[PDB]
Amino acid sequence: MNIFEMLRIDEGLRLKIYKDTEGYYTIGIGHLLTKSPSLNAAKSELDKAIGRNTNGVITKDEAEKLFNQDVDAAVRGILRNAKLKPVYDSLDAVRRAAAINMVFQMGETGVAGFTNSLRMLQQKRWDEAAVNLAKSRWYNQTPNRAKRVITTFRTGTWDAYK
Ligand SMILES: CCOc1ccccc1O
Ligand SMILES: CCOc1ccccc1O
Repeated sequence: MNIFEMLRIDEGLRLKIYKDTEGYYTIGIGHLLTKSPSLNAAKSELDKAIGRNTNGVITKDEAEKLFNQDVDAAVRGILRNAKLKPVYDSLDAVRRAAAINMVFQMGETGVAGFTNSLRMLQQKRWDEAAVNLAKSRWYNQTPNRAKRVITTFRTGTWDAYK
């Protein structure tokens, strides 16, 4: 298991435009196109991302290319964030993957709400962190995914991903 396999499980793979759990146009492996309710606006973003007129469909290779970019961007974003970087650097590699997963799903804006969890994670108070993480809109709206990510933070193992 690694961050690519983990996110592939959590995000799935779809080669045509679809709406994610929040109702936003998405393609591939969790590649958010736009929060606009306009399908045309999403098709434009897709074409811009792929570099051709796609008509709302992409190949597996293209999906994977966007995915690699998205993962890279998530990590690079963490490292450029003065609040996230020190916590990220304090973690082992397994727990780092849990961190990347969260940023991938909700963005740096989304994880901004997690100040108290971040502190407990930097303190390595894993069970406390786990309890605090579940007290969230995130957990309530995507409980099964959140439980997997939380177990990963709690244990520093890949047990939740078999
Ligand atoms: C991972 C998303 O997969 C789908 C979404 C909407 C319709 C069919 C899908 O397989
Ligand atoms: C609760 C979110 O956890 C993290 C996110 C980004 C970097 C390090 C983290 O512990």
